[PDB]
Amino acid sequence: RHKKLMFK
Amino acid sequence: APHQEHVLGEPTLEGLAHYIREKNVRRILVLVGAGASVAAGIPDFRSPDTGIYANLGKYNLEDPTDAFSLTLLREKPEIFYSIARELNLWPGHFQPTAVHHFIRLLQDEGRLLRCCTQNIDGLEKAAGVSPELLVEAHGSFAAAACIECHTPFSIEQNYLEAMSGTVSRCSTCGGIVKPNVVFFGENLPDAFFDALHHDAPIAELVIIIGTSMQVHPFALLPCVVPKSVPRVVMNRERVGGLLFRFDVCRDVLFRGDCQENVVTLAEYLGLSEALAKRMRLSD
Ligand SMILES: [Zn+2]
Repeated sequence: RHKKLMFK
Repeated sequence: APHQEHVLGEPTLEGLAHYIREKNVRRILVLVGAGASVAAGIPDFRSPDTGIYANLGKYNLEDPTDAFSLTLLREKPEIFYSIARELNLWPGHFQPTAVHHFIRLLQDEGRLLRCCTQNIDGLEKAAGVSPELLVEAHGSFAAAACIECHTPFSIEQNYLEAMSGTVSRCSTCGGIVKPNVVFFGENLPDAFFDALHHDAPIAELVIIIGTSMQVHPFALLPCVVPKSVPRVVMNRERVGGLLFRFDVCRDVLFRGDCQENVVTLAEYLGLSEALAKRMRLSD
């Protein structure tokens, strides 16, 4: 489980 | 080339419907993103003649997606609240599309394993996809809560405050309240992890409509289904990089309007009357 993210 | 023989036989909407019927496919995982709801009239962040885009300008963001950042919300809540006022995502404004009604039909046919949506528009729910079968992986505007202590807040109060220019505040800690949209940096709901660990590994078919693959962990869903099951992508863009090959040949990309493609799929599935009937009944 990890939090909502995006690679920027 | 033999190594290109497709798991679907013919990698077409016709072949897909045949495959579903001939193999009696009952465990269909449907994933849904922003492309599915364009036809409902949802304002695209990225479109220059929208009201939503005009707003974002003054603030100057290295991405419309920073409006959904938890750290920007704590710092300058006026920014997300200003976007919330313009998107009109409160339930009961937008109506479900042909894609949304289709998923409801899959459920009523006993073929839906789970519907997992990254949209925050509540349209799957508006189309009658049941609670046990629907995962709103990024929440929606249906309920609200404090971001500091997680205490629920009246959505009706939050709506009235937001739409009149007021940032809502927790009556326990003075924290900032927002609708229960999952922001960048927040936890996804449990039901997302249920779907990832328990549904996707047993899918017989995955149909991925209008999604990006660039928001995580949501984008893992189609990566964890069995290596042999068909993965159908309906999108206006060639998405997924090298994770998709449009190990057996099992991926297909259907370009064009996902609303039209679902209607065609429905025809071949023998569901065209049920779909036209849902579509009239609420447009
Ligand atoms: Zn609080």
